[PDB]
Amino acid sequence: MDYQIDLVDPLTKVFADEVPDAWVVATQMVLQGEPLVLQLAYQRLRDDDASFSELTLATSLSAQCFEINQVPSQLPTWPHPDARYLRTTPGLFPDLLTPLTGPVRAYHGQVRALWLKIPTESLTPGSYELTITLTETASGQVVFSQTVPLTVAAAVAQPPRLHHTEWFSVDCLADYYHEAPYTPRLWAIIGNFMVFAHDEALMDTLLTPIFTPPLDTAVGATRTNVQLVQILPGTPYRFDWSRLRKWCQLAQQSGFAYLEMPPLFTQWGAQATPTITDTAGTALFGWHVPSTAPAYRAFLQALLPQLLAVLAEEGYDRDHLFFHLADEPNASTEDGYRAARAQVADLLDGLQVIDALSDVRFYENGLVPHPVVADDALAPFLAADAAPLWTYYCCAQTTAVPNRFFALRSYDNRVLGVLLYRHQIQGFLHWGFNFYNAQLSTRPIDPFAVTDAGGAFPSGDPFLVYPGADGQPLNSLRNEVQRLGFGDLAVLQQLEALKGRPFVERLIDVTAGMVPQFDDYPPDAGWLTRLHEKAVATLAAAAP
Amino acid sequence: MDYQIDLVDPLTKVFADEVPDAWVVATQMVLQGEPLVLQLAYQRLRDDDASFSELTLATSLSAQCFEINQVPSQLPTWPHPDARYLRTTPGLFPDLLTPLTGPVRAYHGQVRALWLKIPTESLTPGSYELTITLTETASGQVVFSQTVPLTVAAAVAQPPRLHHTEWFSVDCLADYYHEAPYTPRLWAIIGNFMVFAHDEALMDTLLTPIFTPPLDTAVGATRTNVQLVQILPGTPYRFDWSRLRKWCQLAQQSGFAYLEMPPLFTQWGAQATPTITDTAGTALFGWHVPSTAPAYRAFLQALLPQLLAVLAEEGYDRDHLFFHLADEPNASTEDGYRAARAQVADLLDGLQVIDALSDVRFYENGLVPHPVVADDALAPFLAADAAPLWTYYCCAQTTAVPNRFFALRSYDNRVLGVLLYRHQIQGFLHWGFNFYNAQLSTRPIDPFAVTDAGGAFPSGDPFLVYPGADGQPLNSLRNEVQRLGFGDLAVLQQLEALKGRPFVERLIDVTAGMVPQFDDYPPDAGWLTRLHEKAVATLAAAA
Amino acid sequence: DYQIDLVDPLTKVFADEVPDAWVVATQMVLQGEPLVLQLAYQRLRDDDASFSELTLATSLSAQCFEINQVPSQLPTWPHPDARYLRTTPGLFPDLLTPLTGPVRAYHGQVRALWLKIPTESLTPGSYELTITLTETASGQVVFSQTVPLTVAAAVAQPPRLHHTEWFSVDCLADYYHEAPYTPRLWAIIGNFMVFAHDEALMDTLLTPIFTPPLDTAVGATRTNVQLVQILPGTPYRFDWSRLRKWCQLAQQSGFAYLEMPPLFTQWGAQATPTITDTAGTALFGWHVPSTAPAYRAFLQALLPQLLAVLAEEGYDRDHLFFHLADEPNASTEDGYRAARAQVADLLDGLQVIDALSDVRFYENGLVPHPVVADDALAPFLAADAAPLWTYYCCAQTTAVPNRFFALRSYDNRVLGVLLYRHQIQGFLHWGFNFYNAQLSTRPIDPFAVTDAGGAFPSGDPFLVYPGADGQPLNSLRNEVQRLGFGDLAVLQQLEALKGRPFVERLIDVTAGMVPQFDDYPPDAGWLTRLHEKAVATLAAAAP
Repeated sequence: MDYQIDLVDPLTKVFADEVPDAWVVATQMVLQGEPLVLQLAYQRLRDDDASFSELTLATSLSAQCFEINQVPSQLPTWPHPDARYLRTTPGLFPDLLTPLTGPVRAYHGQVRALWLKIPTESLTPGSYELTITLTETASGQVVFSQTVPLTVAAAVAQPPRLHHTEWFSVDCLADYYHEAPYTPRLWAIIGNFMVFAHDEALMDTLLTPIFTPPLDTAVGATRTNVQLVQILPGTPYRFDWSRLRKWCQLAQQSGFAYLEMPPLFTQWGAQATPTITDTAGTALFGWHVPSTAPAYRAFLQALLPQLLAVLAEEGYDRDHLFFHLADEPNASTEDGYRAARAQVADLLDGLQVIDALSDVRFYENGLVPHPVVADDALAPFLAADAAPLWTYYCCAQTTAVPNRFFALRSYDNRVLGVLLYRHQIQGFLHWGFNFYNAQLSTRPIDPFAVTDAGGAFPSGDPFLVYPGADGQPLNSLRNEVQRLGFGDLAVLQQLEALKGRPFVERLIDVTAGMVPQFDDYPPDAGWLTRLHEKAVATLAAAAP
Repeated sequence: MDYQIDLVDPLTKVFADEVPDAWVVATQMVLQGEPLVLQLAYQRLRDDDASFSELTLATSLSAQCFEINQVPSQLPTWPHPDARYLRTTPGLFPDLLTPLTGPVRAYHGQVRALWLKIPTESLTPGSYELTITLTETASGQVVFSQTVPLTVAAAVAQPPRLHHTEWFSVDCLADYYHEAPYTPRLWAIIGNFMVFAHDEALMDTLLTPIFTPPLDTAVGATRTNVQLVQILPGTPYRFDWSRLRKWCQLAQQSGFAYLEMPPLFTQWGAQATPTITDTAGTALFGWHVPSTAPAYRAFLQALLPQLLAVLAEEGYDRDHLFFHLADEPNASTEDGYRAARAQVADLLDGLQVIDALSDVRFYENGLVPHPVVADDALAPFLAADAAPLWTYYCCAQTTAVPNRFFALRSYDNRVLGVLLYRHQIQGFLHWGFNFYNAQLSTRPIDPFAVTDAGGAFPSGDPFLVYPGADGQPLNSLRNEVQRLGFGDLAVLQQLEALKGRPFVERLIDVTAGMVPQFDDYPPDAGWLTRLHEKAVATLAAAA
Repeated sequence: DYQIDLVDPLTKVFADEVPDAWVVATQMVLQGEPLVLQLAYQRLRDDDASFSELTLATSLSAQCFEINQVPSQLPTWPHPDARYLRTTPGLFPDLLTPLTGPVRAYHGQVRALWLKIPTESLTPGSYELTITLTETASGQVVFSQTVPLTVAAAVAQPPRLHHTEWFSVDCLADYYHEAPYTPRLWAIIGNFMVFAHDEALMDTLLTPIFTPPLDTAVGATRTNVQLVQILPGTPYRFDWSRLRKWCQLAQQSGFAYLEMPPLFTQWGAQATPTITDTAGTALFGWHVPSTAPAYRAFLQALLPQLLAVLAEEGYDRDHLFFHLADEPNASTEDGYRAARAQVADLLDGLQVIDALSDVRFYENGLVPHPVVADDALAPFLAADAAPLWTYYCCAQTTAVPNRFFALRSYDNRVLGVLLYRHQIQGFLHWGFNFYNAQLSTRPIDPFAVTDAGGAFPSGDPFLVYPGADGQPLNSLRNEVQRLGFGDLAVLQQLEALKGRPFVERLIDVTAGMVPQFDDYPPDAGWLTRLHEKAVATLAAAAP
């Protein structure tokens, strides 16, 4: 009666001021390598003179444990929020994950939660009993004990097949951690952020600042310079490659199979050029030099043969590279995109060139052969059978479709996985791995205090990871939930290897009661848990 | 149509969550020098496709204007909150003030507020007409206009008389801005904070780190070293005053009349000494050297004559200095205070030594002749007619008494001023000007994200000011409200100059309906406004 | 032009203040349970008319009331705690009047409506309730709001609890100018009896067998309301016609229990009730001691005969409550013994109840069935006393539930969950309709004087007001207590489904603590959540 401690659904968001639903315990089954994921909520009902009481966690198998931290939001939603959104007004939302490194503090008058992962690659197949205990460190009384049966199947977890890039901001690390591009300490921090990106965020593709990306910048303004290709004073062009080389050695070592090149013109119109300097610091391109400048055709004609040469030397052939022209064109800016392409189409021969888009006309016009499409605009590109096809979401995908905002359900994030599968999407892109700026980079923000880009974007949009004091990225609930969805993709793919694709499509549709669509998926979240278990049971029932 | 915009009482806290009540415009009267202070709440009612619509602010007279910023709290109260507390669970609280440097953004679905002050120091006496307007930047249409009459008496606002110290942490600036003690950029930042403290927090007294203060430190741990007195290696003690000369020059140029020295012994038990090193970096004193160490007694017999001489050269004589023995002894540590006392008492003859208590018993013993007394513990000291008397408040003053927590009313902050007056308290001390650490300084915290010392202290306790990115302090609502309380104390002091004390005491009591006490003051704030008005009208009429 | 908003049912809307809005959320009710909303309104447009007229419509049948501002000159007793909303003489929202025409929206003042949507006749499902206000000059719509409503298939069961609010016939006599007992007085008594059972949720009625010895100055006489009449002369003959009348209206109005008045005088039990014969000659009263052998002989005659008449009216020994005298302390204890000893043998077999705040006198067996003040329950709960009742009155000013105009509506409704949590079998209040000054020195006008002539906090003495047509008018204090009772009912309905432990567990978890009578959560939202959870669980188990 002194404590209220309970396991909860991993898709619940635990708010400090409401008691959540208990998970009813049932036997679990995981492929060997697949972790078991639980969430545990807790408060101290005893009304004594101390604000909290210390508790000791124990597990009968090795686990990895996080505290879930409440973080502020001043703009949880954009206008006209639909009925999926949990809350709507400025408040606190759960998101940040800090490692558990001592006793847990159970507070009176408010609820808190832990994130628990039980790794399984060391476990010989068979049946287990997982006991979780909390002990009042002051008295040695055991206040919580819960046993969860865990079967580890003979079948090994395969990883998912999908291209995944979450845009990377080197300037945001420079500014936050107070380090000139590119000190040794900055290189160490970038390293840490890259290992997280590959291993924990399940990225195979990485944005590489060949020059400072012409992205999220105010007309006329300037992000901290992060160009990896450096250029000596002088008009016959001579390149210094040392930073690119070091960059690629760290990506390779961090596990990246692909690098993604920044856009060659400016966002939303392709009107100007990226802010490029020489080694003295003298601007050569920028907002004052239009896209159609002859000087910039000449700059690139020189650069592109040599740059591919350097990238191949570092283990990235033309089949392991993605290029961009300009980001997020629509009908208004059709002819800007056209005009800029015309300056450069003949230089990008045989390269894979992609761009993020909503308007199918750009694909039929052939301006954009390889489109990344908004997840509320997919239907016209499915009609036309475009392959390959990628998807993305951002501030603007507010209605009916998947997204990761603080004020939405975790289910709206996780449900991406099955939907990538069901509709044969090959890639997923997102602009905000680590954007710690106000809209249009007018100034830096503190990501622990501001999650809404300075009151411009719904919270949860601009960054997936927080910058730890030690230079190490801190995990988020949004990322751990995105992982569950990627683990859904991967078991469905593994199931398709054993049976039809037809078989898996029938099984998704029957478990949903419908063909799940990106803008129309079931209102209840329980069907995902049931698809995932069925998939896992069919692969186990069939293993040697 | 379209917007919803109203003036609100200065003592209202506007949540992003709720519409507050409108101030009914009355004529204001100010003595000359005294600012008019207003608050303005705002919201866009039109449900378009933009989240917000920019507005422009104009005033008839020069205003300093601030946007009021919502800040997170994970621990709004300690156990068993009384019913004065506004909210009692984790959420956002209005506290941080940022200069308004452009248009204001009126959002749909959420309320926001500005703090406005109209200086009066340059208006010649008379009747003015303060008009406040907001214009929609898109449509050039005016969507808010209110006019507040303002009278400026020929009578001049005199400043409050009272010792006030709010403990300063150099280690917290060093760590937040990532500057080693003591670089040129750290000196400039310290200066910025020192000028806010005097002019904007109304302090006359500054905590001066002769050595790193033995405060809020876990047994056996260490904060960044900020000691102003440097010791050269070797046993006939040679000292380097350079850091301390610089400190005192910035202190004096910022207007501080008094400096406060840190405790000579460790907090609570008084068991050990402060962490002092030499120029090579070698530990001379600390947790591993007891208070009763002959060496430490020797060190202070060398240090105290030489430091007094140097402070006097910086223009702080023995009657402008406060000294500390050990913070916060209680019944069970009483002997440790005695033992430490008896090592150094002979070296402190003719110095003003003070320490902070809740137990009256250390006063009854003569152990602490000059007590700083918790504001929920005053009654036995008032009765034992102790004088001089200072008071303080911290985490541990949760019930029935003045404090500044995010979750208490602004009233509970502002009332402090009349109560100092009424009960003849001579000083006010607070431990948290700018503590940007977790409890016991086990690590630094982000003061914009964490306001409760890592979930140990009710939010609004550990710091008064925030660290701006330019290196300048950012103001708080808590400070602005407490400045109103000092404004109350000032006019009542000025009124007692004209009539006696009995006259003023009598006006307080009749206006309140009762003799107001620290643990028993009227339920509604209105009476503070009426007494402020009464005392101003009377003073103006005498000019 | 207008400013119109749904507000929380627990909000008190003052004329001089805009209250916070209710964010619409899907409402779930059991079938039979009503949806209750409050609606605040004002005109912003500043024309030359003081008000403009509006028409209300609702897509479902609604029962609607205007909330009326009523005066108080004594809002609190001394030393009020911080829960008290206002504490000086003003106007307070309380009286409820049927809405018979259009709403008048005024400039410079806020007003409110109380809205109830019955549900007994909706078949289960999802509904959309639309609420609209339409300016009548201009035929346009100035407010529209849809609130979603699910009516479960699971049926709302009534609360289990004994509840009496003491009834004063003399106050109906005096106010409507009717001598006991005329045809028109009987009809007005019935109107009040019907409200009592059906609208105030009483199962028990105080029956004036003789004029109740309550609220009477020593040596005085309230109007004679005795239903039992006594022919003149010493071999005692009784006339039952007024009793039979009383009992029939009581039974037709739905009362299962009748409550007999105290046998001895208040505060000491020194003397006897003011009893006359039919000539008018006084047989008992202030002039006859309680030890008088005549009073015992009067009751040995009366009691067997009254029990027989009451059983004819359908009220047996298990459906009657008897009183002796209230509040034995160290003073009165000696004469309460004296008096008790004079009659105890006649009362064996009968349920005898009395007010008691000292547990010694329960243990003693001096008072077997105690009605305990809600600020004194701890020692009785410590002794597992059972059955146990509670009351509150002028004297329960601090930390505990009450009804006062100046308290939060929260502090009234919260009683429901606390009665459940602590297994309290019954609730008694003294003031159903006391329209007199203290000690019954004179009648008062209940629309103009709400504090018994400046004696008791306003909201204490009566729950209903007297309508011009001789029908009771409702009050907000009554509507809010009906919420509290609705909470108790769902919690009891849920205990039939799970057990008590499960329901205690949900109470404590939702509250974040074990709620006590003198220590319940700071904020009221936890009640709304608790009520929602209970209802969702009962709906889910229906087949």
